[PDB]
Amino acid sequence: SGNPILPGFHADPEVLYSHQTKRYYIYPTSDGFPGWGGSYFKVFSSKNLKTWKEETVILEMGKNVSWANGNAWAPCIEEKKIDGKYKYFFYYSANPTTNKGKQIGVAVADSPTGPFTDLGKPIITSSPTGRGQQIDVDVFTDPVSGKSYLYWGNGYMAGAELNDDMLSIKEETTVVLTPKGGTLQTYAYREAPYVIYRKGIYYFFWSVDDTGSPNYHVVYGTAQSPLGPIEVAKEPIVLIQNPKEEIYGPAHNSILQVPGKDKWYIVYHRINKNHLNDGPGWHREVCIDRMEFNPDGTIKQVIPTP
Repeated sequence: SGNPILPGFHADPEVLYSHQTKRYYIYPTSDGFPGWGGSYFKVFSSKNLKTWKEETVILEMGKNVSWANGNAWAPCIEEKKIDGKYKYFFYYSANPTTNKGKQIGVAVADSPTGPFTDLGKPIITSSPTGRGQQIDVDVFTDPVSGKSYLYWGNGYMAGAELNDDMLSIKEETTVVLTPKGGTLQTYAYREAPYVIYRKGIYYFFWSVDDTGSPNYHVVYGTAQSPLGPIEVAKEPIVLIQNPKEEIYGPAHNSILQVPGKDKWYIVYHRINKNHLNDGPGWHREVCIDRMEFNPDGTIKQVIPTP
């Protein structure tokens, strides 16, 4: 049967392998709500990446987040081992009670299933371009330096180095990374940045077009540094729709590397085939597919499975 791997309506998935519990975890947006009204985050766990189990709700706006009142979207997570104990840094965006536009916050836990404790305030509350939105946060640790970075943005892509405690960015390090040019048919930047490292190369994934469109797709670029500049790949489409297999708008991806192996998976959402003209933008489902690297370092276009 394969895809979707998560039941019901879920989107914008983040994927993690926990060296603490030796299990895989997916942290999506709770979808199925009009105007992306989901106000809480779920966690789904797996031992094998085939069978997925829903765990407890980790964060609810208002209840667990004093500054936010809803629109809990598109989280990311980082697992670090510090002084022999595993720590989790969960970043997300939400609507503040001030209604001053979406903001990015951070919650911490000692387990990938929580309990998670929010900082008490957002950590990113303005655009480095003056435009776009402060959403679609991603977190990455540079394996070369050990430095951690946040990436984010709708309309723009930005990156900044995180402070040692992971609770704030170093404002002076902020770089506007937005890939220039492109079209809705190629790599025009919309949102959902995702960053990985493999064999000396930094890979930058992002989504093109709108989530309610069947043309919602993943593209990539590379750099020799976690803060770019991003060189868009000659052939940049990683994942695009396959209407002949009823796969529509497959994007807003995350990337899983199999622990201690050069085996990679792309985790994304797609528009549920029964909702193409019935709220496509908020009836999405989480999928997984293998992602292979060519000998030269380029990414082989993912064959999405129905």
